Amino acid sequence: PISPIETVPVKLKPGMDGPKVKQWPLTEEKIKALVEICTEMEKEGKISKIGPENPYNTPVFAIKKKDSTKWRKLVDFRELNKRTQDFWEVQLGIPHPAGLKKNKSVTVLDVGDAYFSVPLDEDFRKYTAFTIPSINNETPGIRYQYNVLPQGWKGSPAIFQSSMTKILEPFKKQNPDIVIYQYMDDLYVGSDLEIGQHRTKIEELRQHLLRWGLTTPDKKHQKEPPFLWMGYELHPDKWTVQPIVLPEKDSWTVNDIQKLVGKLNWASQIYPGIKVRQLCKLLRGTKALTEVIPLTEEAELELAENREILKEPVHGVYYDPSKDLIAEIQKQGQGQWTYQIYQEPFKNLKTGKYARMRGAHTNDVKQLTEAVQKITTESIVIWGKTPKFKLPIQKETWETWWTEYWQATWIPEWEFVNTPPLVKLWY
Amino acid sequence: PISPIETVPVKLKPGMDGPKVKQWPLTEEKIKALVEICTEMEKEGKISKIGPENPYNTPVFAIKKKDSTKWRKLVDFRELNKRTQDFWEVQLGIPHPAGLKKNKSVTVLDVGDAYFSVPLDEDFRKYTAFTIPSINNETPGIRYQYNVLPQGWKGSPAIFQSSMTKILEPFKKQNPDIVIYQYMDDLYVGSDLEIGQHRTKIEELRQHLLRWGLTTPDKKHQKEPPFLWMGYELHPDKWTVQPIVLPEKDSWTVNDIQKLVGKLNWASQIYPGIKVRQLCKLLRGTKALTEVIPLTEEAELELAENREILKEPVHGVYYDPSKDLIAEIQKQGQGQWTYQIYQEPFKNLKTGKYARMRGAHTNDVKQLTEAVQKITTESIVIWGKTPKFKLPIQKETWETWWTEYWQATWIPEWEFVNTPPLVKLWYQLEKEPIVGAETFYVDGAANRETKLGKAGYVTNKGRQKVVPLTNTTNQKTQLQAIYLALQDSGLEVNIVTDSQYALGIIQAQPDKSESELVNQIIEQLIKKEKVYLAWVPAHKGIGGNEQVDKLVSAGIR
Ligand SMILES: C[C@H](Sc1nc(N)cc(Cl)n1)c1cc2ccoc2cn1
Repeated sequence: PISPIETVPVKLKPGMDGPKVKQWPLTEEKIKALVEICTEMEKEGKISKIGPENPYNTPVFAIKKKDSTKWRKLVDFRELNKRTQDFWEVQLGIPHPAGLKKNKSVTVLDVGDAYFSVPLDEDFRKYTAFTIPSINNETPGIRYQYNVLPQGWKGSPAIFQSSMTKILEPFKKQNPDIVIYQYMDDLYVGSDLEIGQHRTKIEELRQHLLRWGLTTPDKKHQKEPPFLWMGYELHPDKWTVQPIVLPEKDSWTVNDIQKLVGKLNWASQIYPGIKVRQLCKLLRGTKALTEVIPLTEEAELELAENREILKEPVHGVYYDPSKDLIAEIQKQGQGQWTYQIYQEPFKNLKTGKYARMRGAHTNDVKQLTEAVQKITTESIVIWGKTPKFKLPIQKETWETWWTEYWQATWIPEWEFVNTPPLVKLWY
Repeated sequence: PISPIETVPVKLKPGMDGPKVKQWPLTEEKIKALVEICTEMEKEGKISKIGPENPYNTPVFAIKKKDSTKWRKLVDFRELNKRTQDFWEVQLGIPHPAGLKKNKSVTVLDVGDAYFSVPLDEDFRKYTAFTIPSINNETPGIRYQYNVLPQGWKGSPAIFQSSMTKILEPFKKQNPDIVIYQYMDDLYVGSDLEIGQHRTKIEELRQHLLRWGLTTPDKKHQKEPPFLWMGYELHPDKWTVQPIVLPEKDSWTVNDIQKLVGKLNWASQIYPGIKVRQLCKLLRGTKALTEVIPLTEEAELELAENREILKEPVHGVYYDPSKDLIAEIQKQGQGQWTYQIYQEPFKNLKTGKYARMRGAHTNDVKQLTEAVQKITTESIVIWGKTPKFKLPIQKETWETWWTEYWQATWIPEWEFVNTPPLVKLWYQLEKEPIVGAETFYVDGAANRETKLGKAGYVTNKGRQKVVPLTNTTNQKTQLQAIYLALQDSGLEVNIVTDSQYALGIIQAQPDKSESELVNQIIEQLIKKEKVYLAWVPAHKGIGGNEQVDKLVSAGIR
């Protein structure tokens, strides 16, 4: 693509060596897709075969754009991004606008193909080695390394930052109230304009891109419009927090109140001010769980006042730019999933939900991967970083199926937890 | 020869210098042998004379070949291998026979003097310098360096297999129909051609290799299946494991049971039904290798069935890419699972078994799901696609377990298959309290310094027991208190606990555990008809909780 240029020299965080991550086994159809793709990138000089002298490895997979019959190459650079953090975080960090999260609309445009214009420091290429495995280990398996900026590495946006500024410049100057943000591979464009005017300004922005060789048909190539509206648009200013809900029954059994007292008790270590003293109501003695019970006056107040506190920002919690973001997801059933985002346990910076929404499919893994992308995306808009997920699933089942439904070009950190019987307390 | 192929550049680990180990004094006989050996190698290009301050040196030895016919030159590279860069792995896996397509003809050729037929990066040869000592270290000694891949060097396997891949590429391209597998010294060649056109194409290959520095057998091919590779016996038509033979002896030592268990595990990939549960139990407990272990009844029986299964030979068929894979899983003894994979009914491609516990507390549904994941993963590696499953579980049972379990669970396309024992949940906790059912507020305290804790309950019907315990954890008293409430309880019962720990275990419908208590609590739950479990915070004066907390904590707590 675009002309050469003195390759920006890169370097790993000393005391650390290149990645040596094993390649997860792939299905035949994904392997094939990959050799085609890699054979083409080779003919174009994007990558080159390498010998055994290279001891490095980063895994690769293959996803579908937006159901588009056109496979896309996905490289898991999580490890490399970690040993390169210095580079892309401090040395060439990219600023995150606080205004973006307040915009009426945000369109996500994929600008990854743009990275193949610039060459990568020759002394850093050995670290980008990946391997296309073969079925049943019948042959060694094709090995490669990049010659240009790879698409899943955080080093790529950092470096390309210089070009991107020149490209958007005219567009920025002519549209001072449109927020543009770049987060590895994607461009987030937001405006308070009316949908019609917004969609129109995105078209205008693509024309500018197009002149630098960045044909960017978004929503991940729309070749078949099912519920497809435009080009993949987010509406942040309408993202609302999910409160901790307290029942509102017409009858209160001992059991119902015991459960009420439990969720409240828990909601004390989070959301300061909560009280249930005047609420230990009739649950004094030894009654049958069945036995329905009346209602006190202090109670009505207790309950009413507590729910006021809850459903509100936990006073005292603030995002710390230095600490990692953690996301936890609970399986609620019937296509319902709840999640919280925090840096320090039970100090929620945000909570939410995600449902089948008159759609989705009977696959838990399916819904779960969709929830992770939704949550990661909101996280990128709001904070400028992805959270580390605590997934309620078996490591093996996840690793085997996630790529089957994944559509983003980034991959977040994830550890497999085992959900406590908390659930009842949604948050 | 020495292949004209380009060489692989290699370096020493960052910030390290070549090897320099002193040459220990050698006897005259060993010396003469080394000279006679090196001289010969020196005439074929393998090594070259050096000298002029090549600070590098690696110790050498010589030992009597088998039966003591000829000496062999042993080069101890331990010091060099450490200073040598790391390489990519030669094999991150091994083909499984069942993933092999059906071929008509197959022959194997071994590359003679493989390593010595491949040049070594010129800039690295200086580090492979070693010396032949003079009698009782008087004079200098002959000094050589390698021009090809040394026997025990860290990079020989990697560079050789990579050199061979490049040498083979051209030939492959001009022969799409020919399948070739590289395994160390050996080259496996197969095709669906006729023994005539096959051997023709074979010769064509030898020649291609010869034009590259690689010599191969003439009619010493060693081809002509059956081939014995990695414990398997491959035929162009089918496959099985090397012949298995069970000792049949009076007494068994630990060492004997291990070899036995190893053979059986290996046989279990084609021979269905193999069991080692009872045999593996005997190896439990640190026992000396030569210790005799009496076989128990179960063991005897299990060893018995195994002998039965092994008497008539069984073979596995090869893979047809145009057909589906069908995997069937049967439940054997508790925790033991076996499965078969085929494409045409009962012509098995591969066999297997799953038993792994996977945490204390679990149930047939969770185990069956875990077995399905192993098989799924395995299928992807071997055939690159998931198989359609046939499981001994009702669509209903599965549906009710998935929808109400906290963990996310998927499972590839499956069908029910009635092959007892069928899998089912053995009890269901009620979702709402049982009306007209006695409520048990159980609890349990325990003193940490003493270990004496009391487990008990209090009911809304006035009943209240409190038994003492010795050497128990705060957690056990809570599992002990629930055990009580279930004993002195009617078929229907509401139990209120303040133990999240207990709630988690029971709530997962476990039908087997490692805790002696949990297994009893399971028996009870099964005998019940309706059980409702609920939780409340400990020590918050909750209605009923404190009542029991009192006559449970009183006296160290
Ligand atoms: C090239 C041949 S294809 C082949 N097809 C058959 N139906 C039987 C045999 Cl014997 N070989 C081959 C042989 C081996 C041995 C181990 O892994 C291998 C991978 N491929």
